Amino acid sequence: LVKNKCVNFNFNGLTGTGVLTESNKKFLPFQQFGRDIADTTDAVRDPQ
Amino acid sequence: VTKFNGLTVLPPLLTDEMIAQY
Repeated sequence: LVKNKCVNFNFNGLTGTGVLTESNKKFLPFQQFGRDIADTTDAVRDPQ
Repeated sequence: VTKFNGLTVLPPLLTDEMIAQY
């Protein structure tokens, strides 16, 4: 995994495009990947 | 008074400080 650079990313099947940065927001223990009000992905947890 | 899928927003030519100055 490479962050801070515009890369093609895919985690378990999300298969999106974007640059990944370390995020302040905290997930729930079970919740895997977040989303925004516009149904666009905004935060993902690395499975590893 | 109170992400990108191709669409974008452009900043106004007169920013809020310049509009306040006007």
